Amino acid sequence: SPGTPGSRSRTPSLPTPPTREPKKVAVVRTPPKSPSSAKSRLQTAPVPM
Amino acid sequence: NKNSSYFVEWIPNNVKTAVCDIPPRGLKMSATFIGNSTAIQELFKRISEQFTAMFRRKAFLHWYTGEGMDEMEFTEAESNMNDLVSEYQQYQDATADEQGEFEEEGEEDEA
Repeated sequence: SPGTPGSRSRTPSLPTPPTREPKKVAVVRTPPKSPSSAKSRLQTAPVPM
Repeated sequence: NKNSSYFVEWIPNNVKTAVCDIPPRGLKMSATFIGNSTAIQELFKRISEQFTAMFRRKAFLHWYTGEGMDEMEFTEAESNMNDLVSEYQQYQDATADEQGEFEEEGEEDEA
């Protein structure tokens, strides 16, 4: 950069902290283990004549 | 005679009586019932459901497979309980009558 004659100030400015990055983090992972069941029954008493 | 809607038509004279001369200490006289009614079916209708409510999510189950039983054992035991709901339901309102001679009409169908 152009400027004043003789010695000029010696300045670094690279910011240390990480930028935006791929860590979305909040995703569904483990629902509780859950099976549905249709169920059935059939009445079975003595049935003579 | 009064509670005719509470007894079962195909088991005549529904009583076993016993009678001891000797009362409790301090009692004049007393009675003790035993009854076997289809009306207790509520317990099994509720507990197989309160248990189903657990198996539908497998909730608390790891304390039980934690002693080495199988994940099948609890369905077996509910299913043993479901057939006992059919057991109370099959003597509910029951008849005992001739076969192939009849098929049922009621008095109206429409609500």
